[PDB]
Amino acid sequence: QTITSLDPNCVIVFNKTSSANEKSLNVEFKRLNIHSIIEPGHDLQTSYAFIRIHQDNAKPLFSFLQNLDFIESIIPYHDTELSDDLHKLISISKSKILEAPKQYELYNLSNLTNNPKQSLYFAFLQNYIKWLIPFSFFGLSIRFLSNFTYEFNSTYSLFAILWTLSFTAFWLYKYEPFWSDRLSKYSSFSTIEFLQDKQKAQKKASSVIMLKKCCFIPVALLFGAILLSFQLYCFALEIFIKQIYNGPMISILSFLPTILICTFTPVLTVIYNKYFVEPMTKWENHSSVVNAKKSKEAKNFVIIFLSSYVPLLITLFLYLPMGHLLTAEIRTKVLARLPTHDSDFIIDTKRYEDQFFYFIVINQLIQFSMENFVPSLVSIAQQKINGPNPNFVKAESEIGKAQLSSSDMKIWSKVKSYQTDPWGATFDLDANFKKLLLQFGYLVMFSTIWPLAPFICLIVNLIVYQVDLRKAVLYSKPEYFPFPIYVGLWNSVLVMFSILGCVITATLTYMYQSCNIPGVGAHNKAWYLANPINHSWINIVLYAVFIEHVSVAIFFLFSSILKSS
Amino acid sequence: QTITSLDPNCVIVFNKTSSANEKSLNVEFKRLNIHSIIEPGHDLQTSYAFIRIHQDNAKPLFSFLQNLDFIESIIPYHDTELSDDLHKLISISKSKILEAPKQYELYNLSNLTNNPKQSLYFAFLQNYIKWLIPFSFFGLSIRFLSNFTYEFNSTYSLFAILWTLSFTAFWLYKYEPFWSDRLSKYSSFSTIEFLQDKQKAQKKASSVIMLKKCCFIPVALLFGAILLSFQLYCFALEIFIKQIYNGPMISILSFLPTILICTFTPVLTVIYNKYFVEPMTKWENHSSVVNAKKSKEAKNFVIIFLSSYVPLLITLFLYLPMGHLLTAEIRTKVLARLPTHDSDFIIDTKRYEDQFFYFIVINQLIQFSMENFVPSLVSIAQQKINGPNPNFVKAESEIGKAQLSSSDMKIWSKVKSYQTDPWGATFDLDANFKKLLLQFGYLVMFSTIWPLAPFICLIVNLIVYQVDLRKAVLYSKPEYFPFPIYVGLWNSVLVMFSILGCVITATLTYMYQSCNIPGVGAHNKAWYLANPINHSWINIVLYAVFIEHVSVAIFFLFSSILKSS
Repeated sequence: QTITSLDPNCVIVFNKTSSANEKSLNVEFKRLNIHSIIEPGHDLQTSYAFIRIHQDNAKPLFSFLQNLDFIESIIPYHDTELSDDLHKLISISKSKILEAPKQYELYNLSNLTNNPKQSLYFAFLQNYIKWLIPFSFFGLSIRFLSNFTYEFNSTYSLFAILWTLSFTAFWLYKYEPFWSDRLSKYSSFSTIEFLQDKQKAQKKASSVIMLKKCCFIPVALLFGAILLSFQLYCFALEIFIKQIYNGPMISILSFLPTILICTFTPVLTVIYNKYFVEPMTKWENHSSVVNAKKSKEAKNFVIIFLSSYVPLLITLFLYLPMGHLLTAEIRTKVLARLPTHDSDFIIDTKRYEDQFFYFIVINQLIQFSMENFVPSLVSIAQQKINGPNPNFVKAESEIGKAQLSSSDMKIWSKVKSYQTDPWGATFDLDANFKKLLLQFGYLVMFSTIWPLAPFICLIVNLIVYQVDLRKAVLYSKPEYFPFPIYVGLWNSVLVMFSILGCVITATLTYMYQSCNIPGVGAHNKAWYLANPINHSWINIVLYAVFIEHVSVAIFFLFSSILKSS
Repeated sequence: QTITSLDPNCVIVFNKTSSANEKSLNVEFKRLNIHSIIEPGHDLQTSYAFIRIHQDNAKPLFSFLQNLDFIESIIPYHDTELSDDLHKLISISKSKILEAPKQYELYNLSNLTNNPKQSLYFAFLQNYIKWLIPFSFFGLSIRFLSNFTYEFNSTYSLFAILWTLSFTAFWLYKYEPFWSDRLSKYSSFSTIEFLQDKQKAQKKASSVIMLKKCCFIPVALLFGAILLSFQLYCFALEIFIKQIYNGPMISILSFLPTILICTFTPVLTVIYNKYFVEPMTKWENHSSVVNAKKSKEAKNFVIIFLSSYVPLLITLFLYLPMGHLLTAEIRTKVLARLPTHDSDFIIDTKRYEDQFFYFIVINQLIQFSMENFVPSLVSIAQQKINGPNPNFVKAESEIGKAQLSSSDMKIWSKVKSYQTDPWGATFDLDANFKKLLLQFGYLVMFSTIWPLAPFICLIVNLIVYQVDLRKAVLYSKPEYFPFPIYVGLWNSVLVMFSILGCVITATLTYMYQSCNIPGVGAHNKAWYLANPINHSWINIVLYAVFIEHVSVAIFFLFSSILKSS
């Protein structure tokens, strides 16, 4: 028999190290009625079991596999008809790329793959694009019709606040409940949950778990304080180098704070996870691995939020508002006798523009490249440095021994890519949702600086939707079966981002629409010696609090109206 | 047959105006197998129908009664055994009045009456008393062990904030769900819902209803502004009369602002309800009368909240903090040439003490008398002015014609009291919950002025629990049946009261613990010419906002911990 004729619907990758037990025969005698082909795997000590299970012999086989407890993973392989349907769906998606994705395509994808995670993520992405289209058109109208007075526009800020609140409420109470109900209709067997949640006694005292989660709040506060302190130090060093330094090579030295922060953040994150996040999440004793992963994501988002949004917050709330104070004798009050300018300290009136352009254009491309091209380049470099870098080889020898045909080799290579290739890993809902929410946070907090940010985000999200759909449908390891075999944190992050973005947008429009900085917002030769903002810090803070309360009330009203429907 | 031997389980009071329709005769023919005795009622055109229904002929009889649509009300009368059990329960409650009520008594009461409303209210009252006991003991310890400086104690304020948050979270997520589950277990047929929710087509577009509710927010804001403006005017007039007036009879005139406010508030409420609350609640087109009543209560609580808490808020945030401004030339800047003092304006350093004592002691007794003794005195006075005030006469004619025995007269009088007497009306969950929540608001916002307030509230609540239990079990009109025949707003009010009380307690301790007013809080001959508070208004407002956020976070943590359990 050949693998192509068998047309496997499932692949069992298991270790054959225990040749004394001879796992292969135990695996064969279990499948007394369903035919299978077992071939050596990518590793020396692993083998693939290509099987043709159906609705009938699914539950007993999977119960035996769970009892066997030496199976690495179970892959619900896509049959020929399913692969052809998915390829047709991908080709249809490729056509009309400029047009917004249609939700009937989402229905078809959810019907075919039966994957609640992928369908939920792509539903969020489709809703995001559909809502970004009018936002992009309004941003273009504000940018070009209003001409020079496009920064910190009151009209744009009101539209942005209303759009943020309505989009968040609509997703939370109109579209996400729809998709959760439709995907719980399937609620099909998930192989990743199996062989990871066995002997689920549970009774883990959910109250004690919640109490243990609260015990991490001091640790999160401490590490956030350390990171924020180092970010402030790096910002101060950058300002010192660029403005009040008189060195020969200030152009080269201006990259030093960037290197320092981009080196300190990974090391701090490594220490954070190794010594606090992992041990304390273990101590929480979560019943399920999904809950433990959610807890780790919640703990780790404190660092990601600060690393993402602290620079712009610093620029817009500490640097520009308080830059005239550094002009005074504070500089001379603050040891190596480096050459420093003795003239007045003038703030960079275009610092926020450049920073937001980087964080909304260049950073998006950088993250896209890191998540798409970087793993493949790393794998290619590893193979170039050492041909058989893991020294397992076994591939050409397996081809010679098995005499596999072209289609057999294609299926074997697909399974090997599932097991080893980074792009073949299981679809990660958390990572994609995190990246989308970071882009959303940038857009809803700082887009009043540049009304074209929604348009950039729309184009980026169209391309990202196409690429992610291709990857999840064609390369990602399948997780769900067509037949039964017997968001959470990011919603809270979205709500917090919406409230914070409304607050920050309104406050930034308040301070900077009619400020004294030339060329900032709407329309003295010594403007930099006085307060650039025409409102006292008391007014700014009170206005921020008032806008926070107003936004919370409006979101509550929207949530009530949509929940009633 | 006699009514005593029949031992009625329910009473049907219906109009006999349509003698041509002979409502008595068809009401009789429906009850072909269940024996009944029909006697003329309290009115000339009403009659009582004493029946002995059971679980068998319950649904058909009630469906026929609903189709009849000329029945005034159906009273699930208490039989002799149920009445004796309720009397035994009341007598047991009377014993050990000093001890806190036991929850097994609540279980027995809910088993007997099968009334979810009464059981829910009495569960809230019992939990309130049980939580008030440690609060009262701590308040006594602060009052006596610390001796002086018991006002605005930091220890007492911290305990009060923690107690408020924990009590609210515990009720919302531990005790109320428990009682809601127990009372939905019965979920027995309610006669008040019947003959009021007939032809329930519903499909009333809940979203449109929620939108119409939001349309009242401008009206509530406008009427709250009018009431607050008149309260400020009355407070200013009272301050003018008491302090900066030199009339012969200032003792008499000091009651003028009280009369003005106590006259304006009822008239404003009457106009409010007649022209805005009632028409707009009708326009909301609620499917059920319960929802309409809840909407009316929500609209009317805006006036009640202001009328209850504005005076103390004025005293503690406008009068004492800003009293040194009045003694300036503002008084001479502000037309009848009345005799006014030209000396310095000194704030009443004991105004808040007297006001809180009134609102926590005298006002409680006044409200108790209004809700218990006033209706009976009004009825007695009405009967004294006119013996037959409605010119009944026909009750005596019924007594003479029927020749009812002693027990028959007792049952007939009980039904008449149900229909006419104010204390015989159906148990009003809304009114009792509103009074309890008003007392709770006083206690959790202003008890830092007097740590003995929890003890006063505990004694008042013990007496109120006894009186309310006696009234609801012995005098109130029954609403629920023993057999099946086929909180909401106040939770939000409780949460808002808890958050506001935490904010106000912390802020009051912040301002007044170390103020310059002599004899206020912990320890100059011209102190009244300077700022009594040692913190600027900016600090006070920022501290209030910070405490609000901290309290919201703590309540969210408590709610999560209790919801997990």
